[PDB]
Amino acid sequence: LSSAILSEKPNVKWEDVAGLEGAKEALKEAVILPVKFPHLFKGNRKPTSGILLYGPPGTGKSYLAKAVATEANSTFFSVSSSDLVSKWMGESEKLVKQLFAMARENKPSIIFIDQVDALTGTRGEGESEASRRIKTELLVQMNGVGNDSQGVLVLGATNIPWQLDSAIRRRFERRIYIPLPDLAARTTMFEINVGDTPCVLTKEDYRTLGAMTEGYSGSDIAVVVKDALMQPIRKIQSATHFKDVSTEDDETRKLTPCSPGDDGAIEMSWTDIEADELKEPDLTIKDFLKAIKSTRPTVNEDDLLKQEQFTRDFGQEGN
Ligand SMILES: Nc1ncnc2c1ncn2[C@@H]1O[C@H](COP(=O)(O)OP(=O)(O)OP(O)(O)=S)[C@@H](O)[C@H]1O
Ligand SMILES: [Mg+2]
Repeated sequence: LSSAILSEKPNVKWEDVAGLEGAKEALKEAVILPVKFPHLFKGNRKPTSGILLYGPPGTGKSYLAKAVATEANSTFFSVSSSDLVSKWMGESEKLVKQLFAMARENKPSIIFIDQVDALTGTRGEGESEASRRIKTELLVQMNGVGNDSQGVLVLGATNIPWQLDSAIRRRFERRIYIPLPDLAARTTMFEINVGDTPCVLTKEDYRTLGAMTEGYSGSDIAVVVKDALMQPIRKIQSATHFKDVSTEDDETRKLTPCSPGDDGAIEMSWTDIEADELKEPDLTIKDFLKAIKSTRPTVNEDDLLKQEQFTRDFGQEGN
């Protein structure tokens, strides 16, 4: 029981997820509240079996689910609809069945169907017979998740709530919107992503970098920082000259790269430096700007519109 389906006791706390305060809240009421106080839900008030998370690409939907499942001391079982409907097309019902199977045997637990939209785009046989089986098998499995037992909740995710099979949509009672990151979020994300790395920037800087990347998403900023992080490696990769900037207090001499005429520079390469005596240059403001300036926000307003529309026409109620 593996491969196409991922398992784990995930370890992501609400604090690990940047901003999304409103969504985080939503989920506590929808998920943690029933879990922790369970027979608050006697009678006609029953808990939610289906929760969809929609938003534009990169806004934390996957991460937040893990966070949910961790904040609900749960086990996380997750499938990638794309793959499921295109790369595992052979054993899709087998896999869907196995997903729900494994969930129930590991109660309490959460199922994460990513890219729920990838179960539609309908034609005649390829994506409308060879596929519709999967749509059904999932639908059937979920008749069993409002019935059978509830210690198993389905979370679904899309970046395209407007391609979500009508039938499938309705099966997710509660729907929640995961927007692009606010300045606040965007700043903590820059910090989170950089964490330990030796780095010049003060908080105000990050504040500014945040300010400078409005429109960017979670993945976007992640790309940026990843990119930014190779500056030091690249620099270390390509002097020429190194310096011994260790102070009277380092155990060992710390040889950082430097301009070639420059006080104390002696010409070498990284291949000359010993294990203990290398000193990666700190990230610089310029490092980050360079990175940002060669990234473009992945999400454009066209997307956002369709996103807001769905919020309006299906956001809440039914539907
Ligand atoms: N709110 C957040 N807090 C911390 N990291 C985030 C956040 N949002 C996005 N990220 C980062 O961006 C990565 C990709 O985002 P996901 O968590 O996959 O959410 P998503 O909305 O499903 O984005 P995808 O997968 O591109 S559609 C994450 O694994 C994190 O590295
Ligand atoms: Mg995702």
